[PDB]
Amino acid sequence: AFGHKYSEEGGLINESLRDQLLVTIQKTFTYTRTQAQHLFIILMECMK
Amino acid sequence: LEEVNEREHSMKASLQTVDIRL
Repeated sequence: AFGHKYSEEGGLINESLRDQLLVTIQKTFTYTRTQAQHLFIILMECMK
Repeated sequence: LEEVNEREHSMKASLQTVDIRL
């Protein structure tokens, strides 16, 4: 939900959310940026 | 109240990012 509106042109997400996403992941999923990253990649890649 | 809902969603995101920085 947060990835789709904070997306602009698909796989081009501004750092403001590149982290905001990573952090919500790092928070909601409690995934240390390590875990969060893999996810950030999948979300951006998929949501792209 | 819809404007309250949108603004408080932004306030929670800013507070969460501030906690991660701290």
